[PDB]
Amino acid sequence: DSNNIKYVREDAKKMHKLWAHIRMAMEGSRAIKDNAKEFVPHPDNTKATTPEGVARYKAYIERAVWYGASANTVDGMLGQIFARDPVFTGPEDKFDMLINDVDGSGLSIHQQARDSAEDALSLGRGGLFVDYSARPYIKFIAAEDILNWRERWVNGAKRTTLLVFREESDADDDGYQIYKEEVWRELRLVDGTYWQRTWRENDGQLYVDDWISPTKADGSQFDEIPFVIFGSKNNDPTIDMPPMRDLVELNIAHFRNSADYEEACFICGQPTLFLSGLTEHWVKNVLGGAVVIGSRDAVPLPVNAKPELLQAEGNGMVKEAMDQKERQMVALGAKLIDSDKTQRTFGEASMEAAAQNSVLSRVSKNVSDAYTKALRWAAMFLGLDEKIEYELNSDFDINKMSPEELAAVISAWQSNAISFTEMRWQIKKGGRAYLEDEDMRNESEQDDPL
Amino acid sequence: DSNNIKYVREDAKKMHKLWAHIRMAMEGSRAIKDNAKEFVPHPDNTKATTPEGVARYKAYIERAVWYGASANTVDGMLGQIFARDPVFTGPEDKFDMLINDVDGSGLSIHQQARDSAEDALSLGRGGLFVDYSARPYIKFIAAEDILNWRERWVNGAKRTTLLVFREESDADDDGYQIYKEEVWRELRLVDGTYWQRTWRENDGQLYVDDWISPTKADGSQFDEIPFVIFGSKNNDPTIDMPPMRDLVELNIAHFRNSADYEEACFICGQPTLFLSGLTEHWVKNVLGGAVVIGSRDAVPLPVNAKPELLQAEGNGMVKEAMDQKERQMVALGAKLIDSDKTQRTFGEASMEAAAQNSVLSRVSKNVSDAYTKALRWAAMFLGLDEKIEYELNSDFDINKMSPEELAAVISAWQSNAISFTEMRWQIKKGGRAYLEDEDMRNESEQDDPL
Amino acid sequence: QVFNDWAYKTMSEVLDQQVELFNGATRGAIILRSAGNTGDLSEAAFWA
Amino acid sequence: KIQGLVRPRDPYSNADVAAKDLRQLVDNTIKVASGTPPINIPPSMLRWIQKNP
Repeated sequence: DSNNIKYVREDAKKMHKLWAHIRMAMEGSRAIKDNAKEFVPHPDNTKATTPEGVARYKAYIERAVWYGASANTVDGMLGQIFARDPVFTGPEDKFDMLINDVDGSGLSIHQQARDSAEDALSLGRGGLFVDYSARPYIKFIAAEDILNWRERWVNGAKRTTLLVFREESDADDDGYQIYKEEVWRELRLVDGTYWQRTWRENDGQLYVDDWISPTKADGSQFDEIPFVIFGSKNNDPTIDMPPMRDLVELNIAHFRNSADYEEACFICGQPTLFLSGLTEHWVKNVLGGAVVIGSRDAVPLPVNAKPELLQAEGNGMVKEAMDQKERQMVALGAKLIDSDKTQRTFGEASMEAAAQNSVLSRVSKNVSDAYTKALRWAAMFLGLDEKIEYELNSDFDINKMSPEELAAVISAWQSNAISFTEMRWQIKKGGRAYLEDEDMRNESEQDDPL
Repeated sequence: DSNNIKYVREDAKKMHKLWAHIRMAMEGSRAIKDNAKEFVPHPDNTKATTPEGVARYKAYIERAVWYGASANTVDGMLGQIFARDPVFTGPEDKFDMLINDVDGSGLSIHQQARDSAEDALSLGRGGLFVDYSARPYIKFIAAEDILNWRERWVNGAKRTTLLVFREESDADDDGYQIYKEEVWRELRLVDGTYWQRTWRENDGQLYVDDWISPTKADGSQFDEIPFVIFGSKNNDPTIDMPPMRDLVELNIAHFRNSADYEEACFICGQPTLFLSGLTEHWVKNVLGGAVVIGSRDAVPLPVNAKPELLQAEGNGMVKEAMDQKERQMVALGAKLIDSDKTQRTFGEASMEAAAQNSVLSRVSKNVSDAYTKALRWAAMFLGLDEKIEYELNSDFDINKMSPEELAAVISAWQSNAISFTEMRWQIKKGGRAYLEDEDMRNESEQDDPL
Repeated sequence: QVFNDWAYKTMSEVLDQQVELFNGATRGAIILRSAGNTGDLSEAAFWA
Repeated sequence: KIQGLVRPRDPYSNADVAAKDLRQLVDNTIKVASGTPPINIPPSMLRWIQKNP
């Protein structure tokens, strides 16, 4: 109550820490080192209280190495899902405005879908908002910017009644605004009618705009809020666990083991003479506090003296732990590294292909469904056809089609089992065509050169 | 920590540090050896205080070896992207003035596209500017030149109302005295109109010109700012993440380990006699402060003497650390080495190609879209056709096309599946033709030469 | 949402007094509506 | 900056000229640490009135 617009749901607040961890793993190594106190425990906190202790801790962290497997994993997932371009079903010239500048920024719909897929793969949450200005726009809401939602059953129907998200912008002014201007959008559903208003702050004040009920091209307002929360699991507001939690914690464990290993390498990695059976009389007499060790110089020692070059040997247990964690990272199925030494047999991998591509297929289907819903709502704004679809590239492991594959596709087209558009989509999918189907049609209807 | 609490976090001031690190990594061993301190912390600050300590630090650094894997990485990455040349769609006899010299300097559009792709690959940000001078010019603006920008949502659309970038030029006075005059361009979008002005600082004072509205050939001013920012992530004004941060970390860590290893090799790599159980009386009697070690002469020793050629033994833990960091660098997916030992079954490389070419395809798409926008804006300036496309190479790991592939593409073109221009593009892409299709037709109207 | 659900062994003695005495169980004599309100009082005025 | 970088010379004479060194200067950026006194925000007071912590 009391109009607490900036409120955040408790479950989302609980998940915010893990979201920050995943985002910081996405950041790189500087974010991890700048926040290393919460990842790598101090070898002894008694020193950490002291200033020489914090200096030692900073030296310990700074020498460490961030392997950064999670970011490469996410890049690989986005490259696999977003190969070629998502196919659009239905009239195009009427929807060209949405395809070209999806939110009026000039950013194409494909790039926004790519960002949505990346955010639904890394931390498994996002949002697509459709607002009417004339032109409708499709927004992308970051997973951290959804603040509140509700699920009240009306006549036993799962409905999203309340929905508050944070909109970020720099106000177009004259003076240099070092501050960020924060805009809160409130979306509500009352008796099957969609209402929205905007909260804006200034000088600590809060402004509330009048309720406005946007209407379709014909009218009739709405019965549902035009907002979808896409995620890895399903397109529901309920929190979906991020797919990258285990890989990120594996990276953290490998990072701390790497810190320990780098400390060992810095300290005991160099050979040391370690003269034994030596008396200071001999040292001050002949050694003179200096040893010349090159092959051009030979140093004498007294009776019962044994020089012992001592340095830590390889294949240690910290190295074994680091390599074990790298192997586990690979095992979890992330497209994280390419191991040139290890070999894989063709054909056998075609059985586990469906297993590895599980998260990829789930995210592709979820993002395609969310974009279909958004485009249907935009059509409702514009009064266009509803039976249109936006399907991501659901066929993974893309590669060039061999001559045999191309001949098979063509022969399938000769029979009345593949549509000409489907043939063109397959040919482009194999990287053998770039011109549009209608363009080549018009170019080839003319008589052959001969 | 609560991200809902206000924070401002977008400006190049955030990213100069890592951008500069990327730049000096791209420069090579000169910059890295030169700016050694931030990469290689001193072995001990207590030693570092003494002048002999700083002499020891230079002896330690000058011996190091910079692997320079990142420069070779971006080289291979750009090579894969810019194999053959990008394909231009639309009229050519009208757009020849833009293809031949994109910025009016004799620099073709393909070379500026290559520079833009290199910038997007290295630090993940670049910009394109189109300004009518008469002839419109597509300029390339570096990541450091883009100074300020703001985003304010207008009528439900995210619009980049303001953008400021530095314009670097060299002053040519009556003499050859090297100066550098800076120009600042403010691109402003007020009430759905495009406006610009120039700030000039001559001898310290900021002269300001008057606002102007570059208007299209037909008129009607504009509705968007002819400036597009591109990066590895997407075509958004927000800062995109450099694609080579973890790789540069790995290279720096390998550099410091190489410094340690080379210092060890210089010191303890030479075998040493380590004469034991020796008395100075015997030395001055027979040895006389000199040893003849060649196989022609022997050296006598007293009782209980054990000569010991001692030197550091190979496969040390620093050696292993360097090897593991090299394998980690190649593991992340960078085309940074070509090891002759590793064998790979053909076909599984095609399985992993989609993930391995993630960032490559992302950069290719982003630069293609940016240049499509730039060419469309130049067409608006010249009042020319709008349906023009310019896409880079989208198929990677390119190689000469096989005779079977040649027969397949020829047979497909004989059917109504591949357009003549598409077949010529494919065959040129395979290293089997060099002349343009139109000249081929002009040679091919007449009968068989026989 | 609970970290651990209650098993057969975890038959903690719930209570010894029947406490389902609200609305329908009590024919609306004791109601248990839900309505948040500020302050330490919530007074209403009606005509005498 | 070297002060006597440019010197007069006499081609006809032949005299020694003192050598010069290269000095460097070190800038500095000090780190200042700020904080916040502990602020009591118990939820009971914010719940007694209809409000949220």
